[PDB]
Amino acid sequence: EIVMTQSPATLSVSPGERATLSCRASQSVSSSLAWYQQKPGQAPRLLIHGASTRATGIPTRFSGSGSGTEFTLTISSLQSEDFAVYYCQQYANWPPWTFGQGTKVESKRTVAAPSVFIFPPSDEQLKSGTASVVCLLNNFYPREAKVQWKVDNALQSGNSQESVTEQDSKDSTYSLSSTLTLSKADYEKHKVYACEVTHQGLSSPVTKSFNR
Amino acid sequence: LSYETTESGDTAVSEDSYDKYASQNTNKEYVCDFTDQLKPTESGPKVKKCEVKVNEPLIKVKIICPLKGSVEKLYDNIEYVPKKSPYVVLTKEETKLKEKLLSKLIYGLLISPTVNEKENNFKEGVIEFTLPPVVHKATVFYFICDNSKTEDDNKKGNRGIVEVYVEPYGGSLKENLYFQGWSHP
Amino acid sequence: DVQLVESGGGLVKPGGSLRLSCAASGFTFNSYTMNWVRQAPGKGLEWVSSISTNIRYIYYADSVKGRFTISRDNAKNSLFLQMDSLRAEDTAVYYCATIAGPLSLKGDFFFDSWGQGTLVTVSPASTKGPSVFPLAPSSKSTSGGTAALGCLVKDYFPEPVTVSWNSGALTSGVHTFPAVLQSSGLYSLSSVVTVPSSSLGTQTYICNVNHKPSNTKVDKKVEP
Repeated sequence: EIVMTQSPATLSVSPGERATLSCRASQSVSSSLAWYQQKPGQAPRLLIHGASTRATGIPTRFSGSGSGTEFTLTISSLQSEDFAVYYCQQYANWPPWTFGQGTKVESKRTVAAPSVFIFPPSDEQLKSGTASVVCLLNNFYPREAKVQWKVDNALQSGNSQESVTEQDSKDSTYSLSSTLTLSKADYEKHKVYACEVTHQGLSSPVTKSFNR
Repeated sequence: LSYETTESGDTAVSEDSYDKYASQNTNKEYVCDFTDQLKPTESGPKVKKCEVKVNEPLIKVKIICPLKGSVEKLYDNIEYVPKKSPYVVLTKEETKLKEKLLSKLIYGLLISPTVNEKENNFKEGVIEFTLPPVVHKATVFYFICDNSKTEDDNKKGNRGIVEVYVEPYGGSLKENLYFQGWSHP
Repeated sequence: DVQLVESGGGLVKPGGSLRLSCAASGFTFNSYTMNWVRQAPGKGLEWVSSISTNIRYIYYADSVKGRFTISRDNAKNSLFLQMDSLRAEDTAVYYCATIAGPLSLKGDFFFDSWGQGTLVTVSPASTKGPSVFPLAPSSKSTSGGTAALGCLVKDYFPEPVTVSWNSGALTSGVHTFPAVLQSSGLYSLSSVVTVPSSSLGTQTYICNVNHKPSNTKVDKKVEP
C-alpha cells in the first residue's frame, strides 16, 4: 500500500481556462498510473492509462504527464462536461490497487448572493413534538457560507445541521438548507426565530425572522 | 581451489500468504517483471510469487530483477539466487530449495550466453531461456530475488520468487517423423 | 453498447450477509479480469476484490479478506460477490468493473469499463417510511415576486428517496437536497422549488415522495 495524495483539495477555475492536477506517490509507480473522471451521481470514466496514453474516446484537452512520484493531469481548454471529481490510481505495487482521494474541479462564476427564505414548522409537524425550522439559502456562489440561529436573540450550538446542493449544471450555483430541530415545548416557549447569514456576496450579515 | 558450490534456502521470513501472480504472456514470451513490485513499501517484508506455467513448446521465459543501486536507496540489499542463473536453478526436494543444473534437469536444453549483447545473467538485470520442443517429464524449478533486507524510511523490501512449472509436452514418439530419430536432432 | 448491470444491494444488519451480482453484455466475457470497487458516501474510491480470466488468482483488500468471496461464471457472463459477516465500515456503493486481459505480475491494470453500482447499507436500524411535512410559501418566504415552497421528508431509513413535483411536470427551479442523517440515526431531506408568486393560488403544487425500501409513495400538497 502506497498512498496517492491528490492536490489540490478543491480547484476553482473558470470555463475555458487551464486546469492542472497533481498526484503524488509514496513510492515510485513508474508510469503505471491511470486517471478517471467521475461526474456526481455517476460511474467513473477512464481518462488516461499509462500516465500519458490517452484512452479511446477521450477528449484531447486531457493530457497526462509524470514519472515515479509526481504526476499531472492537465485539461487545456475547459468545457462544461469536465466539471467533476478526478481520481488517480496506481497499478505498480499491488495488492492493493490504491486510489487518490480525488480532486473536485468546480465552475468558477461571478459572485452571487443567496436568496434567504425561512420556513416555520407546519402544523402537521406540530402534531408530534418534532418542530423543525428550515432556513434556505438559494442560488449563491461561492459555497463558503456561515449560518447561525438566533432564538430570542440567543445563539445556538449543535442544535442545527446543514446540507448543500452540489453545483448546478445550468447556472454554476449552490443551494444550502439549515434545519434547526427542537422539541415542541422549546418551540412554543420562545417567540421569535431568526436565521443569520454571513456570505461574501453580502456586505453585512443578513438576518431573517418570524414570530409564532 | 576455485569451485562451483551448492546452496539451500527458501525464505527468511514467515510465509503461507504468498500472493501468487501469473506471468505476463506476450504470445510466446512469458515474463516475470519485478522492477516496481519489490520496492520497500510496507513495514515488514511481503513475499511475492510469480508463476510461469508451460505446456507448449519453445516458450521463452524472461525474468527481470532490479540491480543493486539501479535506483538510489531502494535496492541496496538485493540478492539473487542462483548466481549462475539460468545455468543453475533451484529445485525443491525436502521443502528446501537446493541448487541443481538446468541442462541435466531438461535434456537437450540450450542457453544463449548473451541475452541482448549483454551477459545472460542477473548481473545485467535480466535472464532469459527458451524451453526445448519436447519435455518428457513434469518439472518445477525456482529463482529468488530477495529485496527484503533493503530498508528505506523504516520500510523493508520484498522477497520475490519465480516458480517455473513445465508440464510434459511434445506428443508421442511415433507419428512425429521429425523428432523420431535415426536422422534427427 | 457495453453494459454492466449490478444487482443485489440493500440494507443488512451488522453480521449478516448479502450477495451482489453483475450481469454483463457487449463483449467477450472470458478474456476480462472482473473487479469490485466500493465508494463510501462522500469519500474516495477503494478497491475490494478482483478475479482474473484464469480463476486461480483472486485478490482481496486486506480489510475484507476472510469475509468476502468473489466468483465468476463465464457462460452466463456473470460476476458474483458474496459478502458475509458485514461490519459497519462496509456501507458503500459497489461498482462492477472490467480490466482488459489476464492478471499478471506487472502491467496495464486499469479499469476499462464500469457499471452503475448498487448501494449496500450496514446498520442495525429497521426500514422506516418517511413523514412528509409541508413548507408553505408565505409572504416572508418571498424575495422579488419569486417565492419558494417545499416539502420536508423526515425520519426515513435507509436511502434513497426520489422526489418529483406534480408527477414530473416541474423541472426548472427544483432543488431536492441530498439527505443528511441526524443524531437519531435516521435521514432527513428537504426538497424546495421556486415559483412565481402570481400563480401561487391559481396552480396547485404537490410533491411526490417515493421510498422504495419501504414502498411508501406519498403525495403532499402545499398551500400557505
